[PDB]
Amino acid sequence: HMERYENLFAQLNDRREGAFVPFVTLGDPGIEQSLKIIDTLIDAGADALELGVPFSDPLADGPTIQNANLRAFAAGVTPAQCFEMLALIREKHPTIPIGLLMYANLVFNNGIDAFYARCEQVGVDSVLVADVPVEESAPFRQAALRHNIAPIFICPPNADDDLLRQVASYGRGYTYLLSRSGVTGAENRGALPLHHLIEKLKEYHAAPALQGFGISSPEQVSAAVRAGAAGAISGSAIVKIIEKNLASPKQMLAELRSFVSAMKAASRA
Amino acid sequence: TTLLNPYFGEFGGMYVPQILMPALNQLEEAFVSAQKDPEFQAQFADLLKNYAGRPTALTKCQNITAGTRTTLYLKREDLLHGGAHKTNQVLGQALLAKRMGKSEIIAETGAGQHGVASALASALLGLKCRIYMGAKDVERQSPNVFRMRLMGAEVIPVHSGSATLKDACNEALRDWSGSYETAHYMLGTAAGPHPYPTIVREFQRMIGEETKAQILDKEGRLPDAVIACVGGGSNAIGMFADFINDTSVGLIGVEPGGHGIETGEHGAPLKHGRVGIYFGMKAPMMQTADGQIEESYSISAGLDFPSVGPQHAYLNSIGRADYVSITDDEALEAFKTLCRHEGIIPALESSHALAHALKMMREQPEKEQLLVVNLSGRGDKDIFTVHDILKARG
Ligand SMILES: Cc1ncc(COP(=O)(O)O)c(CN[C@@H](CO)C(=O)O)c1O
Ligand SMILES: O=P(O)(O)OC[C@H](O)CO
Ligand SMILES: [Cl-]
Ligand SMILES: [Cl-]
Ligand SMILES: [Cs+]
Repeated sequence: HMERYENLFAQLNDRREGAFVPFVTLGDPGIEQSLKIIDTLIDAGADALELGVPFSDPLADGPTIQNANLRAFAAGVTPAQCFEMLALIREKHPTIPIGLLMYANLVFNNGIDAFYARCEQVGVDSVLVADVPVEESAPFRQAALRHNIAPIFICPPNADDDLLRQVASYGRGYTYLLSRSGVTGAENRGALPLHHLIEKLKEYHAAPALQGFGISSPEQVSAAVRAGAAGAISGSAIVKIIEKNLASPKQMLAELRSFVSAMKAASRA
Repeated sequence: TTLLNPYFGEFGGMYVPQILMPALNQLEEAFVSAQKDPEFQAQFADLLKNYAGRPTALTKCQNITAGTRTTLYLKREDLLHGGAHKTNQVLGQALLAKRMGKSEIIAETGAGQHGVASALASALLGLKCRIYMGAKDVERQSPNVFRMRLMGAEVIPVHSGSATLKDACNEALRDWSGSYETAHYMLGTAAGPHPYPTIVREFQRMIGEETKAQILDKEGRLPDAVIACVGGGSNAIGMFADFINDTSVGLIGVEPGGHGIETGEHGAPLKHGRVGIYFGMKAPMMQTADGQIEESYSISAGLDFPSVGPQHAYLNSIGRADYVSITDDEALEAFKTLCRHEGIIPALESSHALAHALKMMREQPEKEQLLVVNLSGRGDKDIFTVHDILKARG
């Protein structure tokens, strides 16, 4: 059991820093271009990664990520190829925490327990299953704990107390704090004084809280840390830069670098 | 925790994002409450009788069974307002929405039949209705789309994914996740996340209850078997429900065979698929070896769901109900046969159920058997499709 999340947060704490975590779809817009997009993200200052595996029916994603899956699907990407990518990424960056954004069927397809064994074999640190709520999570988190994978659980803005004590006790690595309602998109931002949620998450000894959904400006990364969160996740913002610069591979990485440099800078003491 | 069991054996569950769980737990409490409320039942019963046309007929088919020992009755859900059984449960679901204070209605549709029933229910009960439909379905169901729009509904084409029914199902749950505080998602079949399989069953169970009463009256006995086609399972579990504890009664569900099970181009996940997790439930599915959900195929646009209701998968596993398939050609022939000999134009969907009943009759013509077929819809929507088929040959 590596402790890549536990350590990153300890280090960031001693530097009174916040975490910035970009999301991308694996193989968007192609395996090789995706591999060097992730390399540009880590180099530009990303503290951790959340990576999506293309799925045919992403019922939790808005249009931006929906396009990313189809771009990836037009390239021949498979769950098998994605695991070869995850292995290469770990071989290049030993310390960065890598989390998977998964849809349930890809995990359940040929055995929940075999999917989490593969993640451990390739160096994946955490797995969030978008369509498995806490009430249905038992076989997933049990399989994840048996393979030293942290199960990530979404804490929505409408959460009551029983949920928060469940999320605090079942989850490891980090807690996904939803900014708003609905699905994925940089379009809709709009936090809901998460302050109190973050306090009882801390009161219930939950894993550090990362806020996600709608985070597209460095002022949001700053505000989130000040609210009590340990950092921010931003997905569609990254994916939109890729989508905009498809015919310009060298300028795509250039703006990708300048965006991560901005959000990461918004996170430090 | 829930008030009701979300599982039929290993099948079912509530596999939705965490944000949608309060919406589901709210829907379940409204349902359990409305089921104990006599003034809810009175209102429901009244819309079914005086607006929808219940009870529907149970028609005997002397002509089609001549020369054999089979007696065939048709449950005439084709005579229901809207032309299909879909109307039964949208009236109950729309009353559930108002009971929760909801103002808007979200719906998914493939053949357009559920979209039309959702629209008519919304027009009647003063609800603003928006309907999602794959862009490939919209182009192919311009009649039903126009009907939906005539009835005040917003038809939103979905270009995501493969632009068919499973993609409209995705867009409705996406919509619902942000709008659930004002809107109700009116799922169109006995599938999806709990409490929908339970709710859709209980709102379609008058089909079987009426059939039991009407057959005890006309024949003095229970049927040997009731036969229904299975897209998502709405009309089939509606017929099965009141008979599940009458263990002497056979329960036969017919999945679309497409061009043939051997050809891979079918829509029979219950018997020829693999259990997966999608649309908020654990159920058999049409999927790649990778776990990507693919499409069904059928000549019948209404049997295009890529999965099946979990209670059907459960009833299959304990051996209580049996599930067969019927190819496109078999359905077209049953379609032709009911037109010429009983003067009823069935839906291509229900033609699958009838085609299996004709097979039970024809393969063993001396078998004494009392059969009931659920005629889930009328076939006026399919005469164009049937025309182009037999124009391409003779
Ligand atoms: C007349 C008729 N009979 C049967 C079915 C199958 O639905 P069921 O298997 O859930 O009963 C349908 C499906 N119609 C659904 C599925 O596409 C719709 O959205 O329009 C139908 O239109
Ligand atoms: O796209 P976002 O920034 O709204 O967040 C969703 C991420 O892509 C996944 O966590
Ligand atoms: Cl009548
Ligand atoms: Cl006879
Ligand atoms: Cs089906």
